[PDB]
Amino acid sequence: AAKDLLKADDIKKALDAVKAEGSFNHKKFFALVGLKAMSANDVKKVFKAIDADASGFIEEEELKFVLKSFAADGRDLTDAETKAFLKAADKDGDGKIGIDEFETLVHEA
Ligand SMILES: [Ca+2]
Ligand SMILES: [Ca+2]
Repeated sequence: AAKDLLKADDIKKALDAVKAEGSFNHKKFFALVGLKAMSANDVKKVFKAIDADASGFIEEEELKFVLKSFAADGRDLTDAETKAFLKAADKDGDGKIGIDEFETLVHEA
């Protein structure tokens, strides 16, 4: 459901930059899409979407399908690509990326 909030071309540039099988980075991808500077409000709303299960948290499984809201079958993480997002979005090593953690990494991307 984040397709209406964004763009379009912004999703075609980030995915075209990481479509490879292991070329995803979390900083270059989100940096191109535009979430880096969207508005903390519409950002907490972007995360609310990343939370595919409704646990106010981004779990590793969501990280794999993190691009489903932008494309139902858009990017499909390769596993190693998921080990990058998790090791780049989790610092406390809790296995869960809350908002401040998510809106902090997405904005600093
Ligand atoms: Ca979750
Ligand atoms: Ca965390």
